[PDB]
Amino acid sequence: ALYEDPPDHKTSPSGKPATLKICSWNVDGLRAWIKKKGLDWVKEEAPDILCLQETKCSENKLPAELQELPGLSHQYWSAPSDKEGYSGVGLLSRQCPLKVSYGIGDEEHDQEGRVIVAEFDSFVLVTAYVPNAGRGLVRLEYRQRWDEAFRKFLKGLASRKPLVLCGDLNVAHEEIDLRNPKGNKKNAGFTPQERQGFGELLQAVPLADSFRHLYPNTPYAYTFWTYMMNARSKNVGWRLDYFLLSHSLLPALCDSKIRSKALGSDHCPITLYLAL
DNA sequence: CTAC
DNA sequence: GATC
DNA sequence: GATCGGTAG
Ligand SMILES: [Mn+2]
Repeated sequence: ALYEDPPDHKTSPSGKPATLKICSWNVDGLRAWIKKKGLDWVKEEAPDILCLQETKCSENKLPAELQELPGLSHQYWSAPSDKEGYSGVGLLSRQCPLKVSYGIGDEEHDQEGRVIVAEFDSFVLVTAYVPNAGRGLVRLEYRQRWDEAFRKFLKGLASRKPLVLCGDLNVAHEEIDLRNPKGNKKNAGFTPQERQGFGELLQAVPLADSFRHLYPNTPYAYTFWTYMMNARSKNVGWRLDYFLLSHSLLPALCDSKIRSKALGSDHCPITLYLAL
């Protein structure tokens, strides 16, 4: 009895039906993901907005099937300035966004196509793919420089309008957010410095982890599973994909979902419901 | 190979 | 990174 | 931890 995602709750705390649906998903290779029929699932889940991480489509050529999407006509991308088939994000929307900007306004963090900010009417949606510290924590010191700058950026956005941050935030916040908590203290993605940075972002903006708010004690819930050692089969995974919301968006919160059965990548999709 |  |  | 160990560009 490890983990099975509860039925979608399509109503806010006050009783109103969810008016918006945002789906985020790290695909570990866009093309490879489509080949694995990743669209068939998205077209099925038919989100109002689609956010993707690790697109790795730095050939200026995005798949054809993408233009064969009526519900996500308005599409925005952001790839690295100098790195082939690496990182890369994307944001597809049903309705048209008031304004869409890239990066975090910091020249040393805007070089790897990791951030896409989409400003709407009632809020601002930021999808992101956080810089991984790597093996042997080679880039740990840099990640720390990223985190601060990042939360500082978002704090200035929320100050003006409600924020919804979705995406691979690359970090299991508290122990309940991964299988082996004790066996990874020193592994990339669960360092004290990273964990602390996540707590920072949350209390500074401020923001609220959607799922960990609705499901306070639910364990064994994850969004990542290494392809090695058949990890997904044993549910030996991490929860690195979040939907952080401004506090004022909490009464608008209908449900935060984990699409565990959905295939096509080492990560699974997460979906949010908002009654706006 | 490399970063994941 | 999960294992032993 | 010493080892063994999946990946899309
Ligand atoms: Mn990945």
